[PDB]
Amino acid sequence: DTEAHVPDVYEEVLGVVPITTLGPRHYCVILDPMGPDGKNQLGQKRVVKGEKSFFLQPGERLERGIQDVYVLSEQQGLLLKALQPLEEGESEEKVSHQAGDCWLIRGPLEYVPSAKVEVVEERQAIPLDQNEGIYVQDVKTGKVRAVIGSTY
Amino acid sequence: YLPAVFEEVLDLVDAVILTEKTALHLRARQNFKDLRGVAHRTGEEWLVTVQDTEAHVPDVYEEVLGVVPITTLGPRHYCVILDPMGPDGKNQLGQKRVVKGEKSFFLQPGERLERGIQDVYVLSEQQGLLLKALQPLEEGESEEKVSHQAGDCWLIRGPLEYVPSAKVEVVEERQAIPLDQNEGIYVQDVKTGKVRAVIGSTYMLTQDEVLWEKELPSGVEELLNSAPRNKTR
Repeated sequence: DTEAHVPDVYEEVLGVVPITTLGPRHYCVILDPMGPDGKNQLGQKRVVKGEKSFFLQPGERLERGIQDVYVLSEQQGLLLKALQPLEEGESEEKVSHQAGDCWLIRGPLEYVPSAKVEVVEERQAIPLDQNEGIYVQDVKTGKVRAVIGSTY
Repeated sequence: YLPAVFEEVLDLVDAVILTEKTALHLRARQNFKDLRGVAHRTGEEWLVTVQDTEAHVPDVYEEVLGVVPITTLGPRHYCVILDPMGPDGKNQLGQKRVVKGEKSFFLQPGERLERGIQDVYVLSEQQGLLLKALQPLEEGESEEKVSHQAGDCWLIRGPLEYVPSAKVEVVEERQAIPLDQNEGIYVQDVKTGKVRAVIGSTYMLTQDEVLWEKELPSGVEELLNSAPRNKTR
């Protein structure tokens, strides 16, 4: 609009905001962002990622700032608890996670925790060969399986 | 210049020195048109080099922010430019563009190197680059043409050179292990758990392989006949 704005007599300068830039591996959780109406939707939080760079608009604030992107390998996971239901189109999985159903996302992918979901634990894989395993208690059904053989 | 009745003479501003080694990074204080005939806004930061004017006089409409030396990439070098412009001439912040191949450019206003000019990644037949794809869709990134997903650890090995794209990230070096026949390394394929005990030719761990410990029931001193055994091979 204007690269050199003179503080008008009708304007009081509250401050100058540096540009908040998200790297190619980064996301931020904007607390209280506007919608299209230009009005602060307080309480809400919008996860923004993808090499974007914006200005912290008046009223907006970052939840915990620019932290990192969640990166998991074949041996790494993200045990997530869906603090909001209806995770239908949130990611490519297309499975509609309900409110709070703990579900483990694993594999060669990258994750950005949406406002609905929340990370619980890291869930590092355990290496197991044949005639060796880990006593696993499926706490959803109790049954201890003692899975052996391949890694689990 | 004979001053007029009204001209209060200020300091004599000299033209800054612009060789191809350097570029003058300045910010315009206000709208104007430079000597070359380019409209500039009230704070747009741009670069003037030898290609436009080899000796630029700091204009009254311009404040000199500084002079930037040319950032040159050798034949074996790459740099990760944080916040580079696209074709629009507008700083695409957050992004990072890997630049290599004997190139030499100027750090444009707003741009910055991630960790500077480090080195190119060089791996021999016994060397690898265990990479984790922090972004999915590594389809046309290199000659392999295999579309690595987001974070699938994959090992690139062989007589090649690698430049880690913005999407991918290096994890470890993965030096090869020399093995002859009747000797090997206990390899646990952590993707499937199965310990294979690969012997014979030399073997070096793939994307999903870790040395697996082999415990003996105190029956080791009777087979060795001070130095602890390598209980992983």
